[PDB]
Amino acid sequence: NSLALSLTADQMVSALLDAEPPILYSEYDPTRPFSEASMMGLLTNLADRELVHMINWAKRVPGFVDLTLHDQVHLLECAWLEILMIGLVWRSMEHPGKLLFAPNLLLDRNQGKCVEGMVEIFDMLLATSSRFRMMNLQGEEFVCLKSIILLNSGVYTFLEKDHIHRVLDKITDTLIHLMAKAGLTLQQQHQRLAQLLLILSHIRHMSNKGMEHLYSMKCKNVVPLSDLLLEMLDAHRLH
Amino acid sequence: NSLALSLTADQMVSALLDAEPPILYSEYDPTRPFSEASMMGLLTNLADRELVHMINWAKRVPGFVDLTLHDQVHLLECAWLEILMIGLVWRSMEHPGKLLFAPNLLLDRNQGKCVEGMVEIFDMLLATSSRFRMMNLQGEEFVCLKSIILLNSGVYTFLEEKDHIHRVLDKITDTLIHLMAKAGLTLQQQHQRLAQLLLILSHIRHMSNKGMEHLYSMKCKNVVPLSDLLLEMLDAHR
Amino acid sequence: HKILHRLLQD
Amino acid sequence: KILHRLLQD
Ligand SMILES: CC/C=C\c1cc2c(cc1O)CC[C@@H]1[C@@H]2CC[C@]2(C)[C@@H](O)CC[C@@H]12
Ligand SMILES: CC/C=C\c1cc2c(cc1O)CC[C@@H]1[C@@H]2CC[C@]2(C)[C@@H](O)CC[C@@H]12
Repeated sequence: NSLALSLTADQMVSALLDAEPPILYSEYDPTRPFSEASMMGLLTNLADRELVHMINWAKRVPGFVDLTLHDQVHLLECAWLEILMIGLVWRSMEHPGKLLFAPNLLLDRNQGKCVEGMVEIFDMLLATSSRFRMMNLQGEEFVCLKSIILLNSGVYTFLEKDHIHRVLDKITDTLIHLMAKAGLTLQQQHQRLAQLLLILSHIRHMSNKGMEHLYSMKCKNVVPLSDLLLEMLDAHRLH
Repeated sequence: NSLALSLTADQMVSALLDAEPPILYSEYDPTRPFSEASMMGLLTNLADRELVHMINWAKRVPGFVDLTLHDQVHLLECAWLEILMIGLVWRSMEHPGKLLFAPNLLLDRNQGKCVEGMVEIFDMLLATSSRFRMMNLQGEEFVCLKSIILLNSGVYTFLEEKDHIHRVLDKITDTLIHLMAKAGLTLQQQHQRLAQLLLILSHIRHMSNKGMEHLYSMKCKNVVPLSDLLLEMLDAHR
Repeated sequence: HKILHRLLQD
Repeated sequence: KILHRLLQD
């Protein structure tokens, strides 16, 4: 059985809100000029530290610790960059034109031009942040989407875990419950649920592009990646 | 303005089902066994032919011809391989373990090892196909999903016609749930099932991203010649 | 002058 | 596998 399947909507939200990882700082030294290598180093340094908090957060996602360790590994290996990206976009929501990687690392798109191939991904991330802003995405909806990404992105490459689908279904119930409570009409509710879920497809897209870009930086020796990052990259296969 | 915003749920389905492209045939010669270059030639020959039918299908997707020609181009550049794959997956739903590229080209998981790097993609396609079968995906839902991929996949990489696109995407959501209400689903099951169908589009997008990279590797290594349309279609992604 | 462009005009 | 280790720590 699973203490996730009998949680109420309000207990689901509450559980996921308290699991939230902290905001981390960049080790940014504002006394040297940015280079391609130095910015990539800042970016992957922070990513590596967020990864550790993500692993801790995933285990607090209702239902996640029910799974096997091998399934947990697959899931995080599949979704990690997507999860980093959705948090960033959410952090950046009320900073139009900017990406808040950290409170001491707020970058506009022109600063993204420092790394080659970067600005394209920055633009997609910024447009997603803008989309979240026009939709007026709420924190509670955000924690649900972020959890959906964790459970769903790797689920089809389990080569049937209906327990994963049970939990994903409960998060669906949870999102609609939050929309009902927010005063949305029945049709607005399903309309919004689609709008939010359709954005997950753009986040997958951004994740794949970013993974090809990260692989590319590794293969050109622009930046040394932590063994954890090297392992996360490896779970995916690129050229 | 438009007329696509004032279709009923039943007329939306009806329009979409009527806009469906034909099922095309391979020129496969079942007497000559495969090579990496023959199967691949066969796959991209069919793809090229499917592509010209897809363009005439999109034009029949309510709300689509309202877009600028530039916007129609970008949406099809973004979405084409996704649309191809969702089609393939749907075709193959009732052939467990096989990909029905054409009535006369039904390929086993193992035949995908004919092409290098191909089998991991075959597997993803087959697993998607399994998901469809498990959910008992209906033809009416399929045509909705396909339209949603057309309009959704490039919308964020663009006069706020993003809003018109979003308005018609809303009409297709209503259509989807109307089909679910019609099938006797409770409200809770309608909203759960809608979420299930839409989360698979995330996986379809994943497969297209990977397929584009594979297609690009075969382009570079000149294992197969690709049509002009395919080349340009592939160039849009870099 | 894209082929797609022409096909959509046609 | 670092991930595997981090997940049981
Ligand atoms: C830097 C803020 C902390 C984590 C974090 C990092 C990133 C992101 C979000 C983060 O929270 C989003 C984009 C990531 C980027 C890391 C480097 C990538 C993968 C580039 O090679 C391509 C895309 C880049
Ligand atoms: C022969 C089937 C007809 C159309 C069709 C073709 C394809 C697909 C679907 C079709 O309907 C989906 C997979 C496609 C494949 C074309 C070649 C690709 C892009 C490989 O380089 C990687 C993935 C391959």
